[PDB]
Amino acid sequence: GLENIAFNVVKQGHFIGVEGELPVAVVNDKIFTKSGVNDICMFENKTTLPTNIAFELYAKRAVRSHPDFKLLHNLQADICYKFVLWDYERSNIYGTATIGVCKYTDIDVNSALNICFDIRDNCSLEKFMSTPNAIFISDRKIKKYPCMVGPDYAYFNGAIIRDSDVVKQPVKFYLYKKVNNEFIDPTECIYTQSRSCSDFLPLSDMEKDFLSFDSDVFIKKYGLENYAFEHVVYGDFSHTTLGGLHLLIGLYKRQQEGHIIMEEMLKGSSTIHNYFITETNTAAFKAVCSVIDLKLDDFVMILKSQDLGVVSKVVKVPIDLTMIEFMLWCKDGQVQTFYPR
Amino acid sequence: GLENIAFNVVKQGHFIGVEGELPVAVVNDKIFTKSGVNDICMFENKTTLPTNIAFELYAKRAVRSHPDFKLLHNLQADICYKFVLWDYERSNIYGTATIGVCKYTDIDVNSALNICFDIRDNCSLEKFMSTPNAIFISDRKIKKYPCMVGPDYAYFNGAIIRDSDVVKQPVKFYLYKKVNNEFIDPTECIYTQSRSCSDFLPLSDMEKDFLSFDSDVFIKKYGLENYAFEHVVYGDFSHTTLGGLHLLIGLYKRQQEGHIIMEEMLKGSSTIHNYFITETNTAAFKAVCSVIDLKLDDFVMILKSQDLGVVSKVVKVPIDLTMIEFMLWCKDGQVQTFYPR
Amino acid sequence: GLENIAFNVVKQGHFIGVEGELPVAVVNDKIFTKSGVNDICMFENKTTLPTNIAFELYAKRAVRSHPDFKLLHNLQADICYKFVLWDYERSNIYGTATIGVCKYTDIDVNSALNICFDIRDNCSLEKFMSTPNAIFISDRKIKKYPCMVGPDYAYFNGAIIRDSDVVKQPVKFYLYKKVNNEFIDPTECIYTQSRSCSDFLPLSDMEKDFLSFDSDVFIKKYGLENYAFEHVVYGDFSHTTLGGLHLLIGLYKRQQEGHIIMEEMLKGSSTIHNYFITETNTAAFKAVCSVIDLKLDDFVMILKSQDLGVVSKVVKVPIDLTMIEFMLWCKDGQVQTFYPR
Amino acid sequence: GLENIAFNVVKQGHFIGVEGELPVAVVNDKIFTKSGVNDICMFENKTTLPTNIAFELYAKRAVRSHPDFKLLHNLQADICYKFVLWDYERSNIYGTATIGVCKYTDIDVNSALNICFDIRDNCSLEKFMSTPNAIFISDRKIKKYPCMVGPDYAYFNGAIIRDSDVVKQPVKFYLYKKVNNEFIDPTECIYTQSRSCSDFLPLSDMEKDFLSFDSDVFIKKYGLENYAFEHVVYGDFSHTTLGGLHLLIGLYKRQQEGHIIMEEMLKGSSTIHNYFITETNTAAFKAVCSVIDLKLDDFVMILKSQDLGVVSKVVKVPIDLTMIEFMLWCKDGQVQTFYPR
Amino acid sequence: GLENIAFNVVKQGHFIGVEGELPVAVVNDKIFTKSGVNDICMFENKTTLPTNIAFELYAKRAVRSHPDFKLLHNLQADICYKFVLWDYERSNIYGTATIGVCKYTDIDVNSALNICFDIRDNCSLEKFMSTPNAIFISDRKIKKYPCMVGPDYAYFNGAIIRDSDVVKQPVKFYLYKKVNNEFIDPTECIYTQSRSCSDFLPLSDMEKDFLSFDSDVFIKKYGLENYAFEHVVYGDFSHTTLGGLHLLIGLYKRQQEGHIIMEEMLKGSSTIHNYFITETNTAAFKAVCSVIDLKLDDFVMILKSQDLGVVSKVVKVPIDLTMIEFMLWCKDGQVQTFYPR
Amino acid sequence: GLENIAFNVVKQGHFIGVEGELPVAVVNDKIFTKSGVNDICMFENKTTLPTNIAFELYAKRAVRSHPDFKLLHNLQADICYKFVLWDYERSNIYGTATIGVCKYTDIDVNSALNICFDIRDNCSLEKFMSTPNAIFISDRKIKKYPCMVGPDYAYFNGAIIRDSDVVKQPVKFYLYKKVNNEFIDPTECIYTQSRSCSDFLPLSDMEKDFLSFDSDVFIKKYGLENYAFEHVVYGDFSHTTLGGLHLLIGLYKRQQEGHIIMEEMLKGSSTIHNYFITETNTAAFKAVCSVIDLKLDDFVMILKSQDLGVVSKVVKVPIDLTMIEFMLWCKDGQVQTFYPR
Repeated sequence: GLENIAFNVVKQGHFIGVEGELPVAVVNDKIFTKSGVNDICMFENKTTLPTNIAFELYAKRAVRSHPDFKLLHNLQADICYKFVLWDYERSNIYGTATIGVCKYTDIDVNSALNICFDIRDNCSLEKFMSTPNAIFISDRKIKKYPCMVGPDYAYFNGAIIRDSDVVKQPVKFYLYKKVNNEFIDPTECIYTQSRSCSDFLPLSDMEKDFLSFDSDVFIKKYGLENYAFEHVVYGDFSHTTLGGLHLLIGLYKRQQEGHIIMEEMLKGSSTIHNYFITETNTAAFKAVCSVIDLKLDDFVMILKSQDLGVVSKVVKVPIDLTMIEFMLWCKDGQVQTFYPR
Repeated sequence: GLENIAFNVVKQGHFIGVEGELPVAVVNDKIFTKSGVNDICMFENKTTLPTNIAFELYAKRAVRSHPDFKLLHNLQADICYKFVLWDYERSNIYGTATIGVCKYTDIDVNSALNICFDIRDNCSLEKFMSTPNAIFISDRKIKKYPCMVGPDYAYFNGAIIRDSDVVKQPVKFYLYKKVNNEFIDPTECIYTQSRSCSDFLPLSDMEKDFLSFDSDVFIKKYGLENYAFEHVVYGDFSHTTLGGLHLLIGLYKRQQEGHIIMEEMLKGSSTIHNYFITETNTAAFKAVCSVIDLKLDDFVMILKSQDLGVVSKVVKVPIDLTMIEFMLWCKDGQVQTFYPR
Repeated sequence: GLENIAFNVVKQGHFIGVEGELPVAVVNDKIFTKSGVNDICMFENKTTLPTNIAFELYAKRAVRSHPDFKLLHNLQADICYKFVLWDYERSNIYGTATIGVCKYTDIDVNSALNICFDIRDNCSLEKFMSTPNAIFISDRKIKKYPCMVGPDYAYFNGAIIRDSDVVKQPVKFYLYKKVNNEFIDPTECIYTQSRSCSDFLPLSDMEKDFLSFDSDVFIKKYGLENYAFEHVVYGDFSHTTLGGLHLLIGLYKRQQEGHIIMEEMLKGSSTIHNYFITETNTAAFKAVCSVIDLKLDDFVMILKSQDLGVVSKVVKVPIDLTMIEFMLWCKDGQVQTFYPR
Repeated sequence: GLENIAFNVVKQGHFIGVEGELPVAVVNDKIFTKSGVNDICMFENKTTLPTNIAFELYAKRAVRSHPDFKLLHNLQADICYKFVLWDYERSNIYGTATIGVCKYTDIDVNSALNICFDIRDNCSLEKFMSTPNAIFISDRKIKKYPCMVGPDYAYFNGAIIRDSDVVKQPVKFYLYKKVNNEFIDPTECIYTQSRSCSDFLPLSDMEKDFLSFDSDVFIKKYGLENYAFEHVVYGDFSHTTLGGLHLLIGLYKRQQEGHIIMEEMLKGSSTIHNYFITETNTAAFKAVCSVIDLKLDDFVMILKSQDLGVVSKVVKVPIDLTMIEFMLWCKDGQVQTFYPR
Repeated sequence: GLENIAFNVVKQGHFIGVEGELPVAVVNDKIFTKSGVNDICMFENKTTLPTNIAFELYAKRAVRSHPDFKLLHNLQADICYKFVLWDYERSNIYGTATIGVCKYTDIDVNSALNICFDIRDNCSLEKFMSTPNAIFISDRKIKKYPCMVGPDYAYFNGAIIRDSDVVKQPVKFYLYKKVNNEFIDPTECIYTQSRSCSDFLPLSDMEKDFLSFDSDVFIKKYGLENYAFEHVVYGDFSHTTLGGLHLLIGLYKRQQEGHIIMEEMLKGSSTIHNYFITETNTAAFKAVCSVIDLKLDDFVMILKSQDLGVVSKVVKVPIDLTMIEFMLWCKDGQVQTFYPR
Repeated sequence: GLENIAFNVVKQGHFIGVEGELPVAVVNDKIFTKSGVNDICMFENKTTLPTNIAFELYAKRAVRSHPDFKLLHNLQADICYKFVLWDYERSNIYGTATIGVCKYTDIDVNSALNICFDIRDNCSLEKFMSTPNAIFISDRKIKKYPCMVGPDYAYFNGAIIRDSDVVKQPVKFYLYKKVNNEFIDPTECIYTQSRSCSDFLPLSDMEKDFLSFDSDVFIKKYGLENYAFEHVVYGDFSHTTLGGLHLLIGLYKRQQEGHIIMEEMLKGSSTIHNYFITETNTAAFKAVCSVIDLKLDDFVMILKSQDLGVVSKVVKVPIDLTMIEFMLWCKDGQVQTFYPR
């Protein structure tokens, strides 16, 4: 129980099933332990769950790499099988109920929910394979079955981790989803990159050039005259309502100049983020600026696929294992704007 | 540990060291446990201690009779040795630290406080014998050391329990105190009786007559004409400020007539109790009406020991193992008033 | 200051400005004080105010009789001048702001609310006289200004107190109201009686007979054959929805037979009370049973004033210093039902 | 929405879908509403749920009779369909999730739990008919399916309600269970009676005699000489540990003599209740005294069915729709003791 | 209500009167919403107001530019008319009551308070013009009336915004204050600049030189030999008590060197801030270092107006629409020190 | 009391015994004060102590330099005499009880605890000299008595402060510890340096070279070939478990390259810290990486004292006034690894 989980956390960094106790006060949203003559705060509840339970779930993070939470949400994963994923930005669990982790939150392994199974847990593959409605995460292709191949990054202990020769946790995942004992077989999709304004590195020569070039030079170099990059990507700050700015790399490049404030009402990994943004020289502002983190070469691809001869169209692009809708507006053979709905 | 304590409480009624776990939530001031499909509340913290600890001390409460708290307080007992005492009216523990009971609240035995030891704990006698400043409680005379002999009642699981041939927990306690490794010699002493307005039973013929007789018939039967019983005991409710009423039997008799509201600002076993009393016919009230529950015969004895000559006098009485002081005001060879301070 | 207030409450029963300090903890909704070796709870916040403030207003409560809250509410008294009134059922104060009582909740006297002043506070009369929109309460007629004369009862320290030669706080209040520096002229008025199912005493011969007589014997003794007393007063518990029962004496009589459960959603002194009532033999229930506690004679008088000709009618009655409306439904020259709205 | 729910509760007694808003504060465990110049408390959360939600489920409580909770628990009812059941003793709901009642706590109907459906909800029958694992409650036999017929009482708005010609909610429930889309065949069964020490009414001639007769006169009237009624039913309070007392009528009879303190660690409707009991003359106590409230005639029937030959035996009895086990210890052709486990 | 405000915030960035609901838990100081399968924290109360209300007020920020809060405080603005201002540093409202914004906090528009009206709200100008005691904020001069012209900056969504050709919110405000239906006409004042140690840009050539020059060169360049700039502006760190340092630009220049820790006990926009400062090389420290953010050319002006022939004088300067007092000490024709009282 | 402490804090920066009050709300974990028309947050409880008390203790920080908390912990200081030390990282007191500081937490000056006395308090030297079990902190040597000389740094108002010609608080302390009226006389020890990854400056030429050189050059320059510096100090990130990295300067140099995340479960000054570390390129990770902040020349000294001819040894080094144990593993005349247990 509680004292034992506190011991594990202090001694072994997290829950490992070791034995031993520490004294523990549970005080509103906080967990304290008596170390020597001092009471020391081990935990601070940002959950809707009883402070002692949240702390348990935390201590019982799964400490391995996995797909970013947005992907799981888009696959409609409800709950995990015999493990629990900690979202560090939120300081909470993915979901609210659990299976074979914590008695208080455990629910019977049943069963209309989309259960998420991971190959690194003992015989979860066999279990997944017997389960009507489920998701499977695997570091390796499984036979022949239809498979959503993951992107070139993954989530590990709070950080985003990029695929490469030297990585010691798995980054490239193979995802499987069965709906009524039948495997799902979606159309290939593009991926967002889970970068932020604190942690942004470019991924192509286009992105490198974008972050360093004058806007007029960049546009001219890549034949983007007709694609409204100044409104849509670079963003427009001369007006009372702040214009465009729907691609992250543009938001990143902009904030790095020091004159931007943003709030995000609904925080956490997601295919689309919405910001409440103010430019602090012009006072240009927008209450909902919807932004997406596509690789810029990828974003450009999508635009150049558009029929510019049509005034208004709902564009529908497979991303992060769903369909994302953009509005596209055009006039006189040019993009006026392009944004997420 | 927490869930093990929950298991003992549910399965065994209190803590007895049996093995087992139940799932537990700690939610602010409360403790819940999963039982079938429900979350049931098992505890309501009224302590200044962390809910999970207050619950543990509760479960570890000592299930045995003991001298009433006010005696412990008056012998200046600071803490108990290897047990803990639950006060059911307050829903708290006697004191705040503990010894050999709960790791979080245990202080080291060594210090110069008055530690209270009990014969029912193996080896506490001998420990008490090798401790300079301490209190000892026992069901039996120990050799011939100087001994305070307690009253004909004791506290058990929230109730007052009276001495008799049928009682199966001890009620007569032999109480020892040491200071500088030297026993204190008892001052012979009167005892308050720990009754209340809900649980009150007369203890002598005088007390019985008191509860049933017209006031004029009683005063004259017992020769109290010069002792202001009307004011002091019966109470005077004819004035804007409630007169007298300093003896509990008089307060009980009174309020059982249904026309009294009381408010006790500071609750708990005590030789003196202070009430904020109002009478609902006359609107007579007193913010601080000090009240002692003496055997009425004993209260009468004290008054008849006193010089009705002196106008004013602090009278010193040995009661409940301390000295208790009253003011006595007189005029023309009679008592005007008599009250504690 | 906090610890000084604690000192007054403990030593003096309430706040009277005496000097002294006690140690105090503020723990969520509670106040504790060190006393000997224990932490004793002195207060339980049931307010929307910070615990330490709610405790202060409590201690500063005015210890005197006053008109019952529903009268203050019906004269639209927003705040009190240099005193504060404790409601013991709610364990809160009347209103939310204060004047000249506690620095944290004091608003400036100047504003256009109805300030309630009291004769027992030095200089409040004259202040009331130089204030345009206000209410004045006093124990005595003031010269000959237009005056509402209160009922034969009042509130004191949580109790209802009845007028008599023995009462030592005032009960008969003379109540003044000013609007635009102009006195309002009283409408003669009936008064509800502030009784309840725990504390209920008959007030007339009719009320006594009511509580003891078979229903058929009473209806006929007082000529109520055409007034549906069975439905309206006695109550009908033969149907799935509890019929009638709109007068408190009828509800009291009923529930004292032991087969009634009530739930009052919104508690506190009020001319009308709404109950969620269930009868435990018949399972008859009504989610909203509106109830007035009129002297039964007064309720009878009103009915006998009415035209049994009209099928439906909103009847307007001056009560408790406001206008109170009832529906009266009739059929074939008799009352079907009669209730407040 | 919150303020609309507040409006229904205040104006309509509970939630019925009427339109309107009231201002509401959510303060820790409490709900307040502005009414005139005051903040009135409308709710006290005793749940593990967010205060504003607990309040909603409360307001949406189903206002109708139903089988007592312990029956639902014993049929293993996990959740209700399109209604929610309030437990007034606990001030909580039956279970923790909900279906078609509150958006925050609604889970999808699809899953393999036992969903409890009710005839009084339009279309619940047919839904129950197309659901594999479920429980059905109704006021009327449904065709001829296998049917458990409930007892002569039921729960309504906090009370126990008895069958009779005058009852205006149903009391006799016909109860169905399906597992694998297959009805379960009822085992004939005895019922506990859901009485308590505050609300207890005898149900047979034997029960009446029991409550009034000297013990020796009763034992002999009903031929119980070989059945240890003294120990088992009357209770033995002569020893340090309270002997027997396993039947509620015996506990009631006893405690109404005023010399008993009980503490129930785990509260709520249940076929077996466990008490921590103390007798205040003899100080006899038992931390875990298991108690069943059977019709006394039924308890007698069971004992007279048993072999007084065997020294020890687990006896299995169908009660409250489950199997209930007792130990029966015998010696020299008589009962020593008999208790639940 | 609450669910609708949550919807607005998620969908539209803030409250805009749109329609729709989201499920919402209110859990102590936090607001969560159910998004997909996760509970997501939308709000964290740093207010004294009920968590649901604070969140309402927030969602109902006025999202436009306005004068910094210090100016409103100095004008003694009590409350705002039909809008509410969010202080982002504090995470609270300006004030505690509201008008025409939130039912729970709304108070009648009356009325001894200094009500603050803004021209961008419909007919607030007409309202202000009819109101006895009020403040008016306007982006344009209003006729002829005496007018406090604002500084060259303003507060917008958490940031300070400087006046210029390109600004899209109003920065230059014209402020009006009536006290008894009479317009106030103060002496021209100077302004503080609302800069901090995180966000500091200079505003003159003097300030540029100050941030980059050796101290001896700067003083010599501007003839400040006799004005104690080393003590007063640069600050002195060689002594046990930390010397001078009362001008922000000096505090800024100093901290930027990396060896300064500061606490501020009473946070928020203000004409004078007080810091608890420690220099981490010398351990020089001061418990109350009072600092003011005057434009340095402005600060210098003030000093050079002083009669240096006088030992001690209370200097009185109009700033931020009040009078600020400085102590000035001189000896031998030089400033020893200059600081705020 | 509380209002006075609030006044002191606002007016004078901290508690100084001055007189005056401010209004104050105590609201859960927060303290607010009414300043003008706003409620302003003065305090946020991270303690286990009642919010009003924690705030008192804080306001009553001792505002002077002192030895880092790790040293006091290693000397087993229990409590301080007439002062209280604030740990700013934790936002808590050293310890939980107090002496002559705050009535609520004050315990009698007695007495088996190791009481800590400081020379800067009046006659604490005389008191210490009369006390059986105690610690003494002094800015100067006291006669002849055995003395632990402090390191070349100290803790002051939240920062670490280095000894030097210019320091105005004492940095070099002389520490004394008596156990039974007998002075303790330990073997000279080495010291850790209380640096962090936020605040790190080197202290020798070796440390300067370490922070700037290629690893192969540094090792070659200092003849560290046989001491496994690459594993132990620089750390190894090519493996699934993150290798070595037990010296802070190595952790510092590493994190400064931008690819490291760390959690610390048990925060606060300590001789050994444990981190939960992830390298964000390789995903190399360790759940408990134990780190020590020795001066690198000092760490090297210790290694070069080791017999490399032995496979496994518990090395025992006097540090920070205790003994710290390291594991040392060797093979083929080389260190494989060296770490704290």
